[PDB]
Amino acid sequence: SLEVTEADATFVQ
Amino acid sequence: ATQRFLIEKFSQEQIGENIVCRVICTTGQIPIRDLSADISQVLKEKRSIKKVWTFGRNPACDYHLGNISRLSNKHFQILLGEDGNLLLNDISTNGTWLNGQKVEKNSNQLLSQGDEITVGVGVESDILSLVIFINDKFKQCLEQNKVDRIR
Repeated sequence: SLEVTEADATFVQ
Repeated sequence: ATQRFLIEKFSQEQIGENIVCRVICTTGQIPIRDLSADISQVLKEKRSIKKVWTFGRNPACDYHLGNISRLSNKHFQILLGEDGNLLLNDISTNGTWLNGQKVEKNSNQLLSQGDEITVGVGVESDILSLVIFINDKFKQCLEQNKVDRIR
């Protein structure tokens, strides 16, 4: 379940 | 019966009692809130920082937003202290933006007049902006900080 904040994975562009 | 004061309150309530900065959403998503700090505590507290605000989808956060999956519980944080200025600290999982320019997370930045912070970047349809309103009165008091007080 959890609730990890949806964060992109584009090597922090 | 608070009728007269009500007139002055709506037209222009007395702001600056201990008001640091105000957060206003321009994208129309989160309700306006008022950030504040005690002047006596700021002057008396000769430490690194005085009071800091945390903003995000967290009910703990000094600022509670609506519900953006792109934003984190505590998307961003604002710190007040140093001497007579303000600093903005980003703390989002996705990042915090300033007028379109992304800043370094958990990093301190110099306050700006009517500054604005953008969050939830990645999807043009998933970004939220916020405007910061600095209290002129606060700046005036901070300028004098400790009154000489002529004995």
